[PDB]
Amino acid sequence: SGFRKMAFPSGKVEGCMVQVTCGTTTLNGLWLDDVVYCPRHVICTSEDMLNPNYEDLLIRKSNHNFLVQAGNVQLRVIGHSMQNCVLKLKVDTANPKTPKYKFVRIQPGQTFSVLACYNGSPSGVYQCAMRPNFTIKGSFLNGSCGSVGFNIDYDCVSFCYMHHMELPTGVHAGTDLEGNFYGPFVDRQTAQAAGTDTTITVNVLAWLYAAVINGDRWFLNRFTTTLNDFNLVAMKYNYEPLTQDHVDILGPLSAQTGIAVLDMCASLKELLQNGMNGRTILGSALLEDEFTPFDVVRQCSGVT
Amino acid sequence: SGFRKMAFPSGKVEGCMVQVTCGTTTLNGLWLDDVVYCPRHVICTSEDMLNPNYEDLLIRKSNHNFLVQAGNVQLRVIGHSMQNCVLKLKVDTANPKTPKYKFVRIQPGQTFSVLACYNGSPSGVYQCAMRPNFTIKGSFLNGSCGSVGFNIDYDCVSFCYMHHMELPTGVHAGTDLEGNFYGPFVDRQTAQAAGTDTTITVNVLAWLYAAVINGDRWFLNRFTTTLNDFNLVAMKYNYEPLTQDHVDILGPLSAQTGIAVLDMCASLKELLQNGMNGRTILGSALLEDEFTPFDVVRQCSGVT
Ligand SMILES: Cc1ccncc1NC(=O)Cc1cc(Cl)cc(O[C@@H]2CC(=O)N2)c1
Ligand SMILES: Cc1ccncc1NC(=O)Cc1cc(Cl)cc(O[C@@H]2CC(=O)N2)c1
Repeated sequence: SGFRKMAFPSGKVEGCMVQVTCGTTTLNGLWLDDVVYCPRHVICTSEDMLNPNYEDLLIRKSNHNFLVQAGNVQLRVIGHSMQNCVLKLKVDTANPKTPKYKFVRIQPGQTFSVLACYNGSPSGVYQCAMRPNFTIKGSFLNGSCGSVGFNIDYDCVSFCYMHHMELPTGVHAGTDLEGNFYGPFVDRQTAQAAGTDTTITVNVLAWLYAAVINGDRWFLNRFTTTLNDFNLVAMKYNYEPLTQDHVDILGPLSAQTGIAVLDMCASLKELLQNGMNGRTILGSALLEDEFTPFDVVRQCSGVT
Repeated sequence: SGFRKMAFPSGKVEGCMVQVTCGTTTLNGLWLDDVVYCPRHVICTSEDMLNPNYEDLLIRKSNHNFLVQAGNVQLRVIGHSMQNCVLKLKVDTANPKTPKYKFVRIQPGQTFSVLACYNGSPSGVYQCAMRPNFTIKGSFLNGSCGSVGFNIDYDCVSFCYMHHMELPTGVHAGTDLEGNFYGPFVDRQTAQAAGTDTTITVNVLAWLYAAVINGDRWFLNRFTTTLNDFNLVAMKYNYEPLTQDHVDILGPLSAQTGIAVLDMCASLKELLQNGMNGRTILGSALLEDEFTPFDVVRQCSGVT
């Protein structure tokens, strides 16, 4: 029993973190096989960030200008290329610590662990969700660019995020490992605003199932609702519309607790309309939406 | 910017997790040098847990009855001894992955990362605090016994916790790596209750400093207070009495924000007396007490 915002063990990812320096700028790179991936804004000076032409900027750069350092050893760069917003630095040595890996583009609402790094050194690990507005509410400072987001399936690490920038709102934006930004963000120091961030309804419900499994049942009521009636309430509170696919994904949790999804929706409806009344759920005074139904099942069953 | 319940990177600890089996029971062990540490209740059957005499139970056990497995390889046990509530199984092979390590007994209010494990395999990592009542609000299931709590100082891992049991209240209890339980708990399946759990005032204040550093300043008021006046309020709300040592430890955070500790105490006083009024602080609707002043400084500065 107990329910925590749990991250994946970070060891397989620590063994991939490297430091990439280009002139004055130092950020993190991800070393898998003989390639180091990092944000392409490593080649920019503070003046270049206002309106960078990365193709022109990369032309004034050669393999020897990219300093890659893994621990205390220098990696020799034999190739460089830009793929969307990431630079791929081909090095002469394959990472002996490269785990089984995949590059995946995650969906909004899905979760992942972040290994925050500075100077190619991991400082901490936390669990995040890709927000419906394609931002992440992370914890990153200057130097954290190149820090990655990932998931682990037994021995396979799926890299899903690379940190590039913080918006003036304090939320974070970045790319998949192919350099494509999540959301409308561009790697340029210009006013960029994150759209309306909605609450991931299927995740809140999964967390309400986690609460029931862990003894917190005060919010369970004698009511039920329908998908349409619940969604009228969800829209009012800027919650993602619940679909039959979401009801389906909640299925295993509904089967374990014996509480129909629409019955849980009715509890959520009353919690939205009436608030918590000073009460808590899993030690939280607000509705948590950063646990997918998969995270709940795996934490509440014990998947290693 | 951004503030998350961040855990230490777990790689150095994953390289130490092993599986210890004794008859029917399987739990986790910690392999450092040629010694595997695990909870001594691994030798108990379900009938033994009601009133175990570990000295007598250990006498019916020989080195060959303790199955230690690191990954897919079996470790040969050449010695066994009980040190308080932990068994130390001397193996013939030193862990080639043993990091620089220390065994420390942490103080209540201090934080640490937990690497939850099952069958010697890490499943997740989260940040915890040793509660003033010496319990931890963790996330552990059956098989998680032997999972450890730790801190990292650059390259040195300080092991501070080994998970042993869950209380009927859903909170967790365990020992330091010398087998001494934190709190009055005994490793016996008998009704054990955790005393009153108070809020770690110095940690809430440190988190209020983290909030100010990250833009959340709504709670800052035009008032001040004294240590004695604040502590009258803290006692009412089951908060730890704030001492001059706590004021001292808050010093670097007070210097960064330019907000005197007693001014922050006055904001906390009003938040305790009036609540949040539907507002949030660092995305939380309640006062968070699981970040020490050290955690705040290190997260808000970027210590790797
Ligand atoms: C300092 C820090 C803290 C946490 N995480 C990241 C950083 N770094 C940056 O954000 C630097 C940067 C890189 C790019 Cl590619 C674009 C930038 O401008 C965006 C546009 C907008 O809004 N801000 C800024
Ligand atoms: C099942 C599980 C889930 C999470 N973490 C741990 C466990 N395991 C246990 O708790 C087994 C156990 C070991 C001991 Cl040494 C004493 C025990 O009785 C205490 C006394 C009281 O209260 N409960 C029970």
